[PDB]
Amino acid sequence: AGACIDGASLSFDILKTVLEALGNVKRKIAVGVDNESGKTWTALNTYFRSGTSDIVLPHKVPHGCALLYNGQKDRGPVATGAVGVLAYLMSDGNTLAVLFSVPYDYNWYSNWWNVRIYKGKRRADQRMYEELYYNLSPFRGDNGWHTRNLGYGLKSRGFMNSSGHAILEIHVSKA
Repeated sequence: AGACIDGASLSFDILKTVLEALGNVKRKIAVGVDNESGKTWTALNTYFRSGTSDIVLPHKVPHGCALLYNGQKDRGPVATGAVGVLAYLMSDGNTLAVLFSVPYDYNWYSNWWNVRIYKGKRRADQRMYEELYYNLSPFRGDNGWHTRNLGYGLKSRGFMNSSGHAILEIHVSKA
């Protein structure tokens, strides 16, 4: 049920179009992850600290394919954002985890994102969220591209804007 587009076609416009497809809520995010790691990824699970998603992770992501995912704040006057982690098991047996954080209150928080490869199979949970958010140098949603050596012969290059209607674009390629 998850859309896997051609890797080379992933763009900011694709993600903005994904945002429009979701309801008109104050906080939501469109995520695009381009797999050019040379290895196939199999969806593990997702962990949402805040907010939810009306879809599921694309089960299988071959090399050359970009998964499209999305999330949103729960509807209602309550002050909640869209905060979560998605995890993918790679063919080498390691875990590629991605954190996205789209807060409600911009006086108290900023958009943050992070990506990391853990050794072995590790499901996304609150422990991984806390680690990726506070301890593992997340990147701020600042409209900038940032490169992060992931280890294991792979690198990441991603972008995330600074507004509630956020888009997060990540490319995982060989180092």
